[PDB]
Amino acid sequence: KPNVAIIVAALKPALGIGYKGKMPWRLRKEIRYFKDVTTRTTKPNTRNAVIMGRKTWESIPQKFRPLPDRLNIILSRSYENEIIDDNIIHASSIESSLNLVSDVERVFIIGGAEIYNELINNSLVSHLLITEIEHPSPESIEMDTFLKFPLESWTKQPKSELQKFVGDTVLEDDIKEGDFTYNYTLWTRK
Ligand SMILES: NC(=O)C1=CN([C@@H]2O[C@H](COP(=O)(O)OP(=O)(O)OC[C@H]3O[C@@H](n4cnc5c(N)ncnc54)[C@H](OP(=O)(O)O)[C@@H]3O)[C@@H](O)[C@H]2O)C=CC1
Ligand SMILES: COc1cc(-c2ccc(C)cc2)cc([C@@H](C)C#Cc2c(C)nc(N)nc2N)c1
Repeated sequence: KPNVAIIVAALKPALGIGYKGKMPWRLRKEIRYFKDVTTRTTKPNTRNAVIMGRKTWESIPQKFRPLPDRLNIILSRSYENEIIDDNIIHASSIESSLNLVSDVERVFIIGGAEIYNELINNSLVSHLLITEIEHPSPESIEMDTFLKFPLESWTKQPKSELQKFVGDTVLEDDIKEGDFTYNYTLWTRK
């Protein structure tokens, strides 16, 4: 079984990720980081998979779906475990989707809230790619959906380990867009 990882961007310290079905920020560089990391592979003729909840899939703009160069896995409790096309798979669970995929190097859980909060405690998930976002006044930002992540049982890895994981991908420190400041982090289980 290939390595599964959670990729998310959240605002400290309450780890908020959204407000009424949409993200409370537009971080141009973070968006680019998300695309490169979930797309790049190390071995030839392989591709990564992106697993998401049905609601997240529907929120993605028509021309951006499915996410290009990646296998899109959409999760719903009403779906049968079946391959829709070359890039789209419907599944009722992550373990069921892993049995249908082929030539998949890395798997990335990309949201949303219900998906994160109920897969963070799944043994299949071994890595957390959290983009920690800081703001002068976090409470000033409208938020209603948060992450229920027990980071207590996780360990913040050194930047060098994240660099190894992302390869030649540029990792900048304290990226400042507007009033937001963020960093890319890698987490592993205790
Ligand atoms: N900052 C970030 O990195 C990101 C933030 N977000 C935020 O997340 C929010 C949306 O989250 P949310 O509304 O929870 O949407 P989700 O993507 O989590 O959709 C939830 C749906 O997924 C399906 N599902 C949930 N759990 C399971 C399971 N265990 N097995 C199979 N299917 C399951 C269900 O589909 P069904 O009802 O059909 O059975 C459910 O309705 C937005 O506000 C957005 O801003 C999202 C992505 C990234
Ligand atoms: C609301 O419509 C959306 C659009 C995109 C999207 C579409 C195209 C491109 C090039 C980049 C992102 C992604 C999303 C969701 C799936 C996400 C995300 C996510 C992020 C942006 N960063 C990090 N770090 N983790 C994530 N899961 C929703």
